[PDB]
Amino acid sequence: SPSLTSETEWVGYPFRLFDFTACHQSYSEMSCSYTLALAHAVWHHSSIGQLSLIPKFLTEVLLPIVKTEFQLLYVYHLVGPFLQRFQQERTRCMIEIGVAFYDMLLNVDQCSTHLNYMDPICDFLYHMKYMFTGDSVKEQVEKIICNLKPALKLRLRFITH
Amino acid sequence: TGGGNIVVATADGSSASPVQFYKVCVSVVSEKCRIDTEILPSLFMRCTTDLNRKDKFPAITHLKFLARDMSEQVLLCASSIVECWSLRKEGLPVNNIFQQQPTILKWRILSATNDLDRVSAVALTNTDLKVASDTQFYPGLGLALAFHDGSVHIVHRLSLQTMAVFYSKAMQLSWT
Amino acid sequence: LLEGTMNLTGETQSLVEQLTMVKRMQHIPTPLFVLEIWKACFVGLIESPEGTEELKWTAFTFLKIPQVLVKLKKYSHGDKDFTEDVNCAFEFLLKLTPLLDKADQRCNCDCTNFLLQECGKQGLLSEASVNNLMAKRKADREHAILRAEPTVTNILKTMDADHSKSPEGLLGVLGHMLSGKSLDLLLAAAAATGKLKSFARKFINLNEFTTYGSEESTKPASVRALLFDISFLMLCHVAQTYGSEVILSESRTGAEVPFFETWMQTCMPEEGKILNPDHPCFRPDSTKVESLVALLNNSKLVQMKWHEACLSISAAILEILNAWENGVLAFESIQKITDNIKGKVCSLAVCAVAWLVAHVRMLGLDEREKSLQMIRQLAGPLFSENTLQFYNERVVIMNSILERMCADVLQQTATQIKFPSTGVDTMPYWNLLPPKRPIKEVLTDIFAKVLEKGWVDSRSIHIFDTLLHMGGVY
Repeated sequence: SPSLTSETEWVGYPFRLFDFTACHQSYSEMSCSYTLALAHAVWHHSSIGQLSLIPKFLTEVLLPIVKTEFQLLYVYHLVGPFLQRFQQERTRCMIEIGVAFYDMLLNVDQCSTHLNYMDPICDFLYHMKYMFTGDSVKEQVEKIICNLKPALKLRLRFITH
Repeated sequence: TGGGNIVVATADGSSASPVQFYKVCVSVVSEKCRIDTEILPSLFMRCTTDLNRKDKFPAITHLKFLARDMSEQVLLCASSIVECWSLRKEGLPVNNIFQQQPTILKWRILSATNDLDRVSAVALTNTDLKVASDTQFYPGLGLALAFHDGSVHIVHRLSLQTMAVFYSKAMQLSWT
Repeated sequence: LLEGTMNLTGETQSLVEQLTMVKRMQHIPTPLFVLEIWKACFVGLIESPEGTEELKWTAFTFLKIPQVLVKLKKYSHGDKDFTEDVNCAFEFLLKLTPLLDKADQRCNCDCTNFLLQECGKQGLLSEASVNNLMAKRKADREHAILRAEPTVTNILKTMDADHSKSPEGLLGVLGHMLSGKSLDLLLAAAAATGKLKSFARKFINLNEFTTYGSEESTKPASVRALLFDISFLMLCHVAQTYGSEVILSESRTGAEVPFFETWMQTCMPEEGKILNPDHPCFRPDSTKVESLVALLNNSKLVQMKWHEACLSISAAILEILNAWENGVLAFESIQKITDNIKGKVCSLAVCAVAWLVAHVRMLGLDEREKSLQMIRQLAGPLFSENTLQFYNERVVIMNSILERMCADVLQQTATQIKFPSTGVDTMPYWNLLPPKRPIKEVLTDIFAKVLEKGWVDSRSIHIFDTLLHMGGVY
């Protein structure tokens, strides 16, 4: 949440920034990358019961603080590459992480001039569906997917099947 | 070479003058080798001393089984100047230091001139030296060299004058 | 980074070709282009250098500034002529804090030095409203003994280029004595290519001109001789620093003949050892042994005259023939060497190195020149005699570093020297090639890493240069 209103930055390109192995050089190692790395490490090392705190965390804190998209990709990198642990043991929460994903999507959709990066989040959601949630949340997630932008709706139409 | 050993030395050509002579021995013990790196006295082709030009840059530098009596350095620019050196050992004149192992090795020049040729063939299954083979005309230590322009002027060392050419890539000497 | 690592000096007009090549032979959007160029400037002087190169590194970084100046002058025209593109570029670059923290941790003062170089560039480049940018930068590093070298160097570079502006003689030796006290930072600043070639030319001309004639004032003549010796030592050190550049700046044009013998056969990335007996052995019978005996038993110092330097080859011949080749003198050779190891004599080291190389080109079974070089590197000339130099301290450092840079084959194939350098870090750039390993490692040691890396790995650049000029392009 540095500025988030006028301009975060023009270097706010999420992919190149959030990428690792850039630390190999004395540059391109912005603090956020280090924070993401440490979070990934502690979450890959405390993946037994410590994940139980992330749902309430994201609900209270992380929901009403996001207007742009790079925050969304950031939190995605944080909690995204862990759904296998929930599918294995904590199936009770993976639905919550999913509806959280969709909430972030609707939030970034409602306050935005235009979306530029449909494809990444699109096939990310596609992977999430085909690999982790299957066909359960359909009836519930419909009540969220109905009232989105027309472009985003026609783009994600194929989730109904 | 003379003794039952192997030696070798050349780096780039006439541009510089390095020759890393390696006196090597391999027979040391079963299933092992201890190749030595004895530095024999280095040398080069004095041809570069000409103030006219220095572009020689040889590209063949062939040798023979008698490692004392040849040096195939030759001007090989677009150039032609054959050379020949020896290993005539001699002591140094230690004098002028006062009122009145000295054995050392310093190479000697044998024959060199300006010519017009690009590719060599072979140096010499030749005969032995130290014999006044004047009446002998067979290819005893016969040396050949190819001329770029058609016919071949093969002529042995130390004379370089001419031989039978019978007027009308790379090559080599077939045999004697 | 490659260009800043190979040819920093010898810059007659390379920047023009560099600019035209990086402009035409590329597809670089101006914002991303300037971002990348400034990143390339900033990433240097961190990983590779630890000594003299660091000064050369920062010199190259601050010489990249007139490059982008000529760019702004001639790259664009009537279409956003560097008004705010570079502004927003530097703004975005300011978000790259870790580079700034790394620079700060490196120099321990790189924040102040960075602010200083920024406002200096503003003093030369556009400074319409970038004071706000400077302020934002200062705000961007809020949380986060005697003299910093970058500031003082870039400051005194102007005063060194404009030292006296007096092309004359009969002055004091204090002008060069002050520079002899300081490090090679003077030459590093001179490497700005603005005066480098001109300074070298003027210096060579003054040397060729100040032959101090033939006088009778022993004190002043000896002072001028020592000054000339220190000047020649500094010239040889500046040469050994870069090599081809000094010879080019000294042998480009002009109808004359300066002392090219000690400048073309002293030390370079070329052996020329076996050639030393042939060409530099011009020893006419006229005073061939007179000057030899004079230099041998001088301890002969009536008038200042140093020309036997180009003729000390015969003296070295006699020395090597009488020391142990004949055994006519057991330790008198050491006495003659100590006499030749006296102050204001540095050209003798050149002849010693050349003949050590020539003896390496021999059977190497005697290694008498090895002992000679060892004695030369010893503490013999420890101000024992009346050395009328007053600057031997720095002169000894120049002699030691010159001895060290060459004769590497002797420094490796024989016993180690007694460490006459007493420095901080010798030249890091070297062979660095594992001997008992094949060539099938260039991809596994360099190409593999640099693929995952983000730069050309400046360290391995020299290694690749050696591999290239060693093997075949095919």
